[PDB]
Amino acid sequence: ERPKLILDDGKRTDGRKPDELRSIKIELGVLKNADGSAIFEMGNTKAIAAVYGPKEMHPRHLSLPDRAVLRVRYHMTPFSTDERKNPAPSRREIELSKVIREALESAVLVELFPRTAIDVFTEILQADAGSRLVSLMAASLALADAGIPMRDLIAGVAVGKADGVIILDLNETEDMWGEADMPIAMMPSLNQVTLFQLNGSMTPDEFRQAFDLAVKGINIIYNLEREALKSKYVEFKEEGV
Amino acid sequence: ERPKLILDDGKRTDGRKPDELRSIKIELGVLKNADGSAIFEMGNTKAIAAVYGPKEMHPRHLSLPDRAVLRVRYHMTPFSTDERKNPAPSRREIELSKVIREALESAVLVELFPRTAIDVFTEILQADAGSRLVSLMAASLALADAGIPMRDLIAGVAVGKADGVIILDLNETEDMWGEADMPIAMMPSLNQVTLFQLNGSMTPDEFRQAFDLAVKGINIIYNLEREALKSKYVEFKEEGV
Amino acid sequence: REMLQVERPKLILDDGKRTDGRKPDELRSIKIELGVLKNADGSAIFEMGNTKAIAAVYGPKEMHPRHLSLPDRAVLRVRYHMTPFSTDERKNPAPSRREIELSKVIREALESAVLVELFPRTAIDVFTEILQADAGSRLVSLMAASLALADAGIPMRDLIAGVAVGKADGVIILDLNETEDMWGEADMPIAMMPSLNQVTLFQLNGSMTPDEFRQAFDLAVKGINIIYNLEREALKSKYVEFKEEGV
Amino acid sequence: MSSTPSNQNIIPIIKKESIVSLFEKGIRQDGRKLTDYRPLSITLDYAKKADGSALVKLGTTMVLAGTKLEIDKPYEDTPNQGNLIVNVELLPDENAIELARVVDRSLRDSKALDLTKLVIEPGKSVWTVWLDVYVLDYGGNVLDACTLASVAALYNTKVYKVEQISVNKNEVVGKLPLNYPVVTISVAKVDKYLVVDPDLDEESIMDAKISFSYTPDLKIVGIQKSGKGSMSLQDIDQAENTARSTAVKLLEELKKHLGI
Amino acid sequence: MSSTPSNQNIIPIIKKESIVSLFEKGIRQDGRKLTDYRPLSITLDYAKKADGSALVKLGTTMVLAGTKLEIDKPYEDTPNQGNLIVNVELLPDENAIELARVVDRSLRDSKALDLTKLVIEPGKSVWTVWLDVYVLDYGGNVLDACTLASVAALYNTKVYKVEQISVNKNEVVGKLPLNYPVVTISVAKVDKYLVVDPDLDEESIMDAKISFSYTPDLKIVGIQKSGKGSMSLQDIDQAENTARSTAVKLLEELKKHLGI
Amino acid sequence: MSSTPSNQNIIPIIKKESIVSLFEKGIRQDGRKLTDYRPLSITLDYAKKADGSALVKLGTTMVLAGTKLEIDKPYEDTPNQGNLIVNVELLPDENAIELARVVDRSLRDSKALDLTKLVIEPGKSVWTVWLDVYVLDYGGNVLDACTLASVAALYNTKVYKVEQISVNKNEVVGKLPLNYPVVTISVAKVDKYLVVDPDLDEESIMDAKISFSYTPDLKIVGIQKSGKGSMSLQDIDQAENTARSTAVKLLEELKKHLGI
Ligand SMILES: [Cl-]
Ligand SMILES: [Cl-]
Ligand SMILES: [Cl-]
Repeated sequence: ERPKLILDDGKRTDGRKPDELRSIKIELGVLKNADGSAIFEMGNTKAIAAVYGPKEMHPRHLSLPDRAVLRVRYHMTPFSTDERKNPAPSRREIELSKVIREALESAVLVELFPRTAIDVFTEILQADAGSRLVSLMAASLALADAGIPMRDLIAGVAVGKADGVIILDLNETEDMWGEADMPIAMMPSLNQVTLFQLNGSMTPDEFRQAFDLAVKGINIIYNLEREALKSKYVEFKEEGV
Repeated sequence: ERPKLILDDGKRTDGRKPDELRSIKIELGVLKNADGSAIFEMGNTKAIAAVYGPKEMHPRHLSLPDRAVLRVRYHMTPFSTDERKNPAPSRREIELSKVIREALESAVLVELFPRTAIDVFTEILQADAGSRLVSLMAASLALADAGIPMRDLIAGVAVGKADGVIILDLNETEDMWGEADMPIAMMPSLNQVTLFQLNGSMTPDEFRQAFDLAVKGINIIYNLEREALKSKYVEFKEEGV
Repeated sequence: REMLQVERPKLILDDGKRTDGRKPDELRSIKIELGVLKNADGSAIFEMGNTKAIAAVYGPKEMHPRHLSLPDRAVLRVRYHMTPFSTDERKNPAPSRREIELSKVIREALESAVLVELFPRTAIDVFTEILQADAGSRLVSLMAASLALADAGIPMRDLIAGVAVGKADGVIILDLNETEDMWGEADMPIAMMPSLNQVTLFQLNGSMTPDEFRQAFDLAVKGINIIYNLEREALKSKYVEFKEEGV
Repeated sequence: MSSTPSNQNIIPIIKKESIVSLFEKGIRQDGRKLTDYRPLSITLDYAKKADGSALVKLGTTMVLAGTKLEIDKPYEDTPNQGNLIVNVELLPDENAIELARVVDRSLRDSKALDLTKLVIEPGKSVWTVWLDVYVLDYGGNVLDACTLASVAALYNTKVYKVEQISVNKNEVVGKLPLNYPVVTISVAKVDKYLVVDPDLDEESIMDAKISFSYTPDLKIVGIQKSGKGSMSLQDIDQAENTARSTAVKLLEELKKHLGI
Repeated sequence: MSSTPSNQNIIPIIKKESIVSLFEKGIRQDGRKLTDYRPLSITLDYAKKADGSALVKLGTTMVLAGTKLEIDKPYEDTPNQGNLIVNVELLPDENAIELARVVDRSLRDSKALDLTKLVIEPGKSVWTVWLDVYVLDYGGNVLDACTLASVAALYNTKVYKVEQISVNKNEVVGKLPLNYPVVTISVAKVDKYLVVDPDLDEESIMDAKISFSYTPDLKIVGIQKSGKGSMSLQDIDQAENTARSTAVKLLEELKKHLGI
Repeated sequence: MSSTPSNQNIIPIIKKESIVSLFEKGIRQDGRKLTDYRPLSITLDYAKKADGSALVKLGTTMVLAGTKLEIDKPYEDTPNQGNLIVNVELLPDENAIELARVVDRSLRDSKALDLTKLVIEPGKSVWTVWLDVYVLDYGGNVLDACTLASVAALYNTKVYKVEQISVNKNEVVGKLPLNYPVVTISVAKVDKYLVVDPDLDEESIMDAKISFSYTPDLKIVGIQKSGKGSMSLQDIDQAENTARSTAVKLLEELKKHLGI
């Protein structure tokens, strides 16, 4: 019926230790006709993000006098999961779009571009849990790729609870059968949390442990983002935090 | 299998005489963050109305140079009836919104506020027939509560035909099983009809009789509206016209 | 499977003839009238055989939300729509993907003809309704539109005339039935501004050899030229009837 | 959300006064009396692939109504009744919905069409009558034209043979179970005058209008007030007197077009 | 597509400083402490035709939640569970959807409502609980009010007799299978201060807020950060401490209103 | 309602003349001949959770197509047939709908995919092939790229074991019943020139384009004119000659990517 999430050797269903990230792959400037673009991969979760840079906004009443308006789309391709997703936006996609937009708003220096819109389009090409974070990071990097000024880059991981065990960066299996799933995203240099959600169930102690683990994960991802910024392409094989 | 509508002592299913109004309850200024508000109750039909006062209109091409634009929503909460209503607007809700809007347009001195919109939001909290009128009156009073100048207040009742008998202020039972249902609303001081509808079937003579009865009902309601304007709260037990 | 016989009906019958008795090179009957709607700026009814469309034009006018207008041109707004009772089985009045595509295709055809540059910051609304469908609706609609625009006095490069040409039982045919549309190998609607030899609309569904495609194309032109003369005549007299005949 | 139409065609006070000045002499722009209907054309079987249809010209208002019949399972609440579904489209919504519902109500509540006689196999299969009403030319008083078109289309409707499961569309079996025609008469209040069948200009200057629906034995069968303005008690009283006496003439005329 | 709200009522720096100056003395505009909830009213059975309902006043925020129960075939994937469907409407969307989902998640993930106990006939028929939440007055911290209204409305819900197929709505059979109430506590970060239950002004000046959901045993059962700004590691750490110690008080108060 | 796009990027006469001047010497901006296709990349199995997928780069145009197979009862209107459902999304509608239909038509009418061979249990269960095509980078001539992606994705599709009712997704049983690839070739009219596979700049200055679909035997299997402008009889005649001779090269190239 329900899988054993932690095996007798203390390992997870994919062979990872509780404190191990999935593999990471990042590349920038992958789309020619966009102002900024990135592909981000965590294990099997893969997102592409495109930024269409600061630009005068179509109907003026919808613009702002002091700030840029961010317009963000979080979307899953119909073929990103095992069962076909309806391309029509779900309540989940609507919520996550908002949550992601707000995350970006705390980072992007919108005050610099009054009366403009910055469009951020995100597509999940394959989902294996943590999509919202992969999408958010791809967005963050696409904005950087566009040369849009920000407070810092955004790095994120979902931390969670499997068989009473606190674990880092969840599978779909772990998402689906674990006790808790807590996506966390930061501007790491500032120690500022950008997105913070928990679904499932945790004790305050467990919450505090998981939180500490997420930070360590986030810091590793962050160094990779920094490098991806310089070299435009980064690969990272699975390893311990 | 029909219910008898006039029992053999000449009284209706709820015990009322053909010329008796249901109980009335009115209160004003019930919402803090609105410019005007009212709750109106006729028997078990209960509506809340909120007015968001004269204000510059979002997209200017949709405004008018000489007048305010009224925007009116007639809506039934899913839990207002015995069977759950879909919150999505029905053709009925669309028609009644228009009908109610027009009633208000004959009363509200829109010319006073060019290039503005006045938003009137109405919610049926419980339906027991006559909702459109309760909603309309709640609206009228909420506008008064907002201090928006009008020709007069609006008072209304549905008059109808039960078992060949002309009756005042219908039940849901009477609405469903009667021969006729004729909601009528006026600016009573002016003898001006604001809303006038009949569904069902009547002879011209019956139509004229019912009309006369509605006026007597309306005049009683009107005095209560006037009182509610001064004291902010009014209760009225059932009685003969 | 000796007794087994293909469901599909024969489309080319005794003598060179088709299911409605027409020769491969014969148009269906045509009926055109203009100025049929009082409260519109231009209007036309076009009938090809049993396909019947009405078009209404609401003439160059300031456009509602200004950001949707153009500084150098008029915006055409076009609706291609089939009434629920235009076919044997009731069509849902909600627009279909087919109606969405054909609206675009018809709009673009009109844009190549209408001198939109003359009317900056305005919209020209073209509403089309198929009252009966018997194949070729998109073209009847387009022509009805063209004529309604003419009826409104909106300047154009030329009128638009069109026919669907196709392939029936290996035979190339002009102006298809519903039956021929349904069971034929190819259906190729073509519309032109005939005086200019300019193709306004061009589509093929089905299947043809390049040679067949070139033959069918030649046939369409001959058909179009006959329709065109009728359009010209409808412009002067406001009402035109034409019984079936050979190209 | 319903809102004051921003597209309205404002009509200058100066033009309204012209029209009112004529009313005062008991005449209108087009020369008719205050109680006169415009000229009425009805062309039956206009839409050939409809089961029944009518093209109505009332003045410059044109409406094409068409019916289409289908076999459906009935709704559990009414296993001994067929269906009527009315739809209206304005081509030149909300007003479209109102028109549909007002028409529907006056056909349904009058029992002009007897739905209980649309049953094929009780509980299992009944007729659905799809009535689709297209306003092609907006020349004022669209509602009255819609009712005329609707009634006409219904009377024009052919019912087909039922193979028992299947409809055989080239054997006409009969007509719709219709009890009688119905008419809707709209009376507009302009200034201090009441005017029957308001045209385009008249509708743009009116305070409000009120529509009364009648069966042939002159029973009231639907009422709908309409417009941004109001109307007095006496106005409405007079309006229905006028409406009803007009109804007799219009019914006669309708019947002539229908072959009674 | 989600975009920065253009309607947002921008609040002058001068007013923000007033509020922050009060915070610095450990007090707020309305006189409460930084960790205080506003006054709470709950009126049960407010919507009479609802199966259960609650009108919640939290400060000037008013929410009416109502339940409605229906019999449905269960989903193929879950033949032995009933259904909970949460809907939120803001009257004065996207924020409405977020609210609905956040509330839903905290009711569902906490096992506050036991869906497996809503089965009538496994695989054939189960209860669907429609929870409809209407925000009538927007006075800040709508989420916490929604959770309170939701929980209250569920507790207020009457379950009816099942005739076996049919619901008999005048025989009350029992209550919903509820394990415990649940509370959501929102902590706003304003400048360098953390504030419980932010009012309208407070929400407009805050950097961000974070909402923690608790069961009575003080297990965390949902978390949602919100707002265009960010919040530090330590901010979140302190926020949950504060939230949790507030949860105890609020649960007590909720229970009093519910009759435990 | 369909209307002239108000967003389009108007391209100055001065720039158009540059391009036309190059055309007159028989060369283009990027150096290719008037009849040349841009460089083509195809990466198969790009979307891992798709049943088959293809990432196509045609110049700077990028399209990702992915398939997904499901078991459905066959449609009442099409009783002994599997299903193909094509969907196109433009990310950077109406044009999306056109693209989907044009691609669909050319796959369906050519019988490239044999839908009659997608039956599992006649009248009970058939395969539905969901084809979803995502335009990720708009670099001109999106249609041709969509057809290439679609055909490639279909050829890349794995069909799974059928447990009889249930799909066993870790036993690959075979491939789609594909008769042949298909290509769509777009020829743009610019001024007095015909140009194969128009890029972004070229599409913005063109009068119109016409797209021809071919099977490997070089039968014409779909045609679609496109654009605000017109095209002469002779233009179309020449366009298809050019298109067809291009088709041969493109088919060869497509097959190389597909492993024939
Ligand atoms: Cl996620
Ligand atoms: Cl009502
Ligand atoms: Cl067609």
